[PDB]
Amino acid sequence: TYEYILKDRAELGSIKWQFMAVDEAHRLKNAESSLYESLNSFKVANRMLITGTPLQNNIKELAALVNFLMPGRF
DNA sequence: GTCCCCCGCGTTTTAACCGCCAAGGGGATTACTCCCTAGTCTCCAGGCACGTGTCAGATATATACATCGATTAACGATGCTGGGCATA
Repeated sequence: TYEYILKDRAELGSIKWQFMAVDEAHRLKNAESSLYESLNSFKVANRMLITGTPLQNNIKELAALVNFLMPGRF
């Protein structure tokens, strides 16, 4: 659950992970999120978001999604 | 010396907090002009100090009137008392 991520950010951060799944990943809408840089610490190799979030409402999220999957790329 | 209103403690119930994102009111900046102020001059009449003045109150004050308080001179009636007059 999304609660539990943040309540125990630390223990998962240490153990290695290389594959990520998330449900209804329109959460990462703003680039100022708490789970937005919470997820970045979890040593990871590949990610996988899966939601139908429309990506023209704001250009922020369109960019946020691109920045989050690939840190660096417009 | 008595009684019952707080503390400690287990469990049940609400809402504080954190995270996230949105949206617009209102505060912050800037530019221009124009009213309102300090600064400066002259003047006096406003203001300060004081002598002069008749009117509120307050205090007797000479003069007069009314009412007794008390005293003294005067008047009505004696009471033994003293100084003499008719009878045992």
